[PDB]
Amino acid sequence: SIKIRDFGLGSDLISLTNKAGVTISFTNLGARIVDWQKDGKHLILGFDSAKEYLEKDAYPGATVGPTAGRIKDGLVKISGKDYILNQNEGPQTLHGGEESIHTKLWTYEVTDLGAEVQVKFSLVSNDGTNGYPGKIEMSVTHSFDDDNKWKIHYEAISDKDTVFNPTGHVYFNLNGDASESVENHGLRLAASRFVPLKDQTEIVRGDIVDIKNTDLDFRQEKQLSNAFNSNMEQVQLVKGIDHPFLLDQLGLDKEQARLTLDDTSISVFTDQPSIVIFTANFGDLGTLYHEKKQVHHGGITFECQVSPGSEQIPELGDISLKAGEKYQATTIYSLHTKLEHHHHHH
Amino acid sequence: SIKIRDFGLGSDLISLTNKAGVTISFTNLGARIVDWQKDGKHLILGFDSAKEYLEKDAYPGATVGPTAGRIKDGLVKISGKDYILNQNEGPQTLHGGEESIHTKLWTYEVTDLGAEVQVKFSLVSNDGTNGYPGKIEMSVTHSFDDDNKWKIHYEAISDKDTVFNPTGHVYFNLNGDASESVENHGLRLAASRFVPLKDQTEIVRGDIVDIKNTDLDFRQEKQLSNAFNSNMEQVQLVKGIDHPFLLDQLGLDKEQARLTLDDTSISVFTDQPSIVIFTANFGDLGTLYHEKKQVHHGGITFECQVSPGSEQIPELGDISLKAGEKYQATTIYSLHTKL
Ligand SMILES: C[C@H]1O[C@H](O)[C@H](O)[C@@H](O)[C@H]1O
Ligand SMILES: C[C@H]1O[C@H](O)[C@H](O)[C@@H](O)[C@H]1O
Ligand code: NA
Repeated sequence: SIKIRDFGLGSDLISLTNKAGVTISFTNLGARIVDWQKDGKHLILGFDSAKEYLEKDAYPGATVGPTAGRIKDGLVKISGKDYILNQNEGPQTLHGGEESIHTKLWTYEVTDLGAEVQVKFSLVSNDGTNGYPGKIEMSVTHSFDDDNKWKIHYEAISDKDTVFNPTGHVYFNLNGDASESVENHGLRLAASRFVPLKDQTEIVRGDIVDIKNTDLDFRQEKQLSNAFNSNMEQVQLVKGIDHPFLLDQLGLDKEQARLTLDDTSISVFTDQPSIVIFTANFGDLGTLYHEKKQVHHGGITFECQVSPGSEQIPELGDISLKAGEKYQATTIYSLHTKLEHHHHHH
Repeated sequence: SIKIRDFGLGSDLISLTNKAGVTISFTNLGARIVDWQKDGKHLILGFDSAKEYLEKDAYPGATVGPTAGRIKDGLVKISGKDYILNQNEGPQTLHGGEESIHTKLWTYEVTDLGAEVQVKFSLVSNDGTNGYPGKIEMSVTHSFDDDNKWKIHYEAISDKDTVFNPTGHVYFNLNGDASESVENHGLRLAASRFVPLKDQTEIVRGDIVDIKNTDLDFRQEKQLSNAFNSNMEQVQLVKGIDHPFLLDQLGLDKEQARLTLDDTSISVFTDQPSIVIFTANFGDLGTLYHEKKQVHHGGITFECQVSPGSEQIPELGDISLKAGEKYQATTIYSLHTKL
């Protein structure tokens, strides 16, 4: 079943329920996921109206770009030319600049396929918007099926050589309450290396470090508290995790990550090379989610994309997009029950 | 009463009916007027869904900008510096460039004041969008009241010196049917001069011309067919009217123009210095409105703004917007029915 209603300020809320009774909902403001529930419990963080996003925090669950992450000094090199993008975090360009795509109302069309329902959102980034050559015709399709898979498919074409590396910014919290830390969740992540940050500004340090056998090694499932309690420099720097992890094996076919709490697991699949994980290191900010004050570590993202810092570490990849060339990315979050035995106490 | 409904592609249709039973409707797609009707008759041109505007013609009823009109070679000088804007009509920048603000979904808020209802649309034009310095935070408030007055109030603030001169692009047709020419309407217009066009590219010619006592003099009510059957080179050039008229007296209290058909009249009020009038000179294009094929001259606009061409004829005015300055503009369309 598909239901639509106004969500505030002119945005709409699109709610889908699959054959299993799982419901998930999106909004065209930022081509964003708003909620995902199983048996009455929220699996992610979200607000109850469009205004909350604009007033409290506009990133949760949004589509961010054109480039996700921080670009040191807003500087990119496109076809031998240097371009300076909007700088909204000190001299850095963070998540595409100020008032980026996550803040716009995208147009959308819903396609009902029976076992799968697709919500395709569209937006055009005009040439020069925030410094980015364009125009860029973008589209994000969010779909949910009877197998409990929520898939995100990105597509884009530019009139000019530009850069493109968007991501989905959902925050999960299997406690179903923002005021509860995700330290009690188990995390499995197929990555042997990470990208350290230079300092508090969060630009990349310049090197790639192996994390096997450290507190950031999650190849084998472990509680998130292990990282949070860590005194490793990088953890202390950000007060949790806020880094890109380099996937060891690429391919949409492999389970790159798995987040579990009791009988519920979320599996992550993607065709991208890294996953930036940020664990809501907000301290005492206490943003209210459904009237609950969010706690430090009250959520975790899995931003699949090309790792930020490629400007400094070419080995990370190349996010350039040639004129006329079609960009595509696919990321999938799948819900499972009793995938494994996870019985712990904090 | 207020009624909000889905208009397609995620856009909304907001309809307002006043004490008089008159209905006016808008959509957030392009902060635009979609319909305006009395006793079941359409007063303006409009489509039935968002899709139509995108596939047929995105201008009707829209808020166009940041700069309305044509800019020669897409070139503007800002703080002594040359800036090239998006060129979407040959080398000109027309109505702000491609995929401009008329094609975007604006956010909005409705405010019910009882005798008056306001719909405030907002949008941010990022710095650099289509070549324009910014960011520009814009708001367009469309309001309707029990006196049958449809008002448009614009406001904007820019982070950087830029240019700004938007307009409302509603097309009127008192016939209530696009397949019928507006040649039968009578027009009055308080303007003694106009801005001639250079040629078919529609860029300005360079001069300002007195129209007193010509086929374009409407200081005294006259029927459109007059102008339409004129042999004035400028009329022949565009096959109708597609020109900026300079208002003789500025100020919002003065009725600047009046469009009449029988018992029904539309008065125009504005704080802008000029009115661009375009008589839907589409030839055989035949765009479909409500299933009716549009005819050449099947509509007329009253685009109030600073006249286009100021880049070549400074006397016309200056559309610059300095950083931090608040831009404001107001245009009113008032409906009257003779009893
Ligand atoms: C909003 C968040 O988005 C990402 O996860 C960044 O890496 C974090 O530092 C923060 O900017
Ligand atoms: C869409 C129309 O908008 C204005 O009225 C212009 O002057 C006309 O030439 C046409 O471009
Ligand atoms: Na809606």
